[PDB]
Amino acid sequence: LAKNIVYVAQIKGQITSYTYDQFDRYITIAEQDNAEAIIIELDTPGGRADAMMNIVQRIQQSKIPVIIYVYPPGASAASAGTYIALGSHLIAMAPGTSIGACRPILGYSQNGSIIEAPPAITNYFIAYIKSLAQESGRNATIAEEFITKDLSLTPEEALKYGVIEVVARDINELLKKSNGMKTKIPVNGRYVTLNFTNVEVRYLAPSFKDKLISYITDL
Amino acid sequence: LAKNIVYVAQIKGQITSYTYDQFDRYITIAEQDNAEAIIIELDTPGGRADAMMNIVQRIQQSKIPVIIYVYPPGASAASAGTYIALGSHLIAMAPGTSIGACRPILGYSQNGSIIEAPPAITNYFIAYIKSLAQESGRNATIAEEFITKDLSLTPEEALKYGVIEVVARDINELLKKSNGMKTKIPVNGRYVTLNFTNVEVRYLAPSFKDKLISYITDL
Amino acid sequence: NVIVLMLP
Ligand SMILES: [Cl-]
Repeated sequence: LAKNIVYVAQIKGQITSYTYDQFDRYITIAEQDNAEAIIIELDTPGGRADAMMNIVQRIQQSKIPVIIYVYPPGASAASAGTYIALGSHLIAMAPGTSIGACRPILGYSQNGSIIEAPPAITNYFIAYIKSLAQESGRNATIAEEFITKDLSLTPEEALKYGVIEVVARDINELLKKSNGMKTKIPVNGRYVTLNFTNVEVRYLAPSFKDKLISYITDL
Repeated sequence: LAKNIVYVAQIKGQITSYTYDQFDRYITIAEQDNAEAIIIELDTPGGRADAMMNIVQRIQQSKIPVIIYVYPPGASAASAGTYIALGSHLIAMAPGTSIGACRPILGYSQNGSIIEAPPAITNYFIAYIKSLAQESGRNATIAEEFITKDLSLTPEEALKYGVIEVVARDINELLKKSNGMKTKIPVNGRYVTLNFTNVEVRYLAPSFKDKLISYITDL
Repeated sequence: NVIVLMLP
């Protein structure tokens, strides 16, 4: 009961209804355990708007800070993952990762051709991404460009442009660097200073169902 | 005189990429065997827009008639399933089935809440559903109300309002009533008259992949 | 490339 605990979970693949369930399960565990924070190792190439928005909401309502960590090297928080990142308490990126490319689409044709959205729905997602960025005090100009210019950024760029808060090679470096940082959004109405000194790190294993469903969506 | 081959497949659940794959698989089989028609027993609460549009497109390119049959009693062709129906060569409904209810949403939220579709999306689907209805000679006025009023219809209502062509209790009655009917859209440029005198009914089983995905879904 | 739509 007098411990400082950080949970670490892993989220990989397309952001779908089932990804929501994962976020909710992992965050719920950390809440009920009174965790100082939960770190989510995120690697997503794309996903659905509705699940994305539900995840952002769940993060907004989280009773503990949610740290989105684009990890491992080569991971991306592209498309829906970028919104999830921008909607969270702190963003970290591992060397060799990517953030951005958030243009909304209606989806994919038989060809594999891109089915673009009506111009006005592009403007809707622009408003939404700008909102997330300004609510978390992050660069809404660059965030807008994730859509309008299909802009994608490396860790160092994302940092320099004030889109993320941390560049870190692993969990331990993440903890060391983010220690003492204020969350970019509130936790239960208050901005919170992260206390990662003397912390116990607990890894949450993805379940059989997580790995299987991810693998199936993969193909 | 001649022996006419009719294929019958089942397509159930949310409309997704795997559903497109089912439509493509079952239609290809019927095409290669020079079928008179493929009947699809459709039961769907909704699904994804891009897959729906890909399915409508696959049906347009079909070298044989595709009959959408809302079956069994209690089934519906709601939301995305309505567009598939309207995009097909003939629509049948079993007693006690539903069609319509197509008001687009961005999706559902955590607590029963519904994320609203921006007006552009709404207008975009109004134009699309009206178009499908116009192209197939079906009631475009009523088709719009599937969206603007979330209108849902019984089979008897659907026929009376000129949205569908046939009310039938089983495959037997369907062939009997639809025999001699002209398709509502062309097959390769011409409007085919359906010949169901001397018919061999062939049922297509879902594949291993089909069954696995749906069993996961049933949990 | 966020995919936008479903329907009820
Ligand atoms: Cl504090």
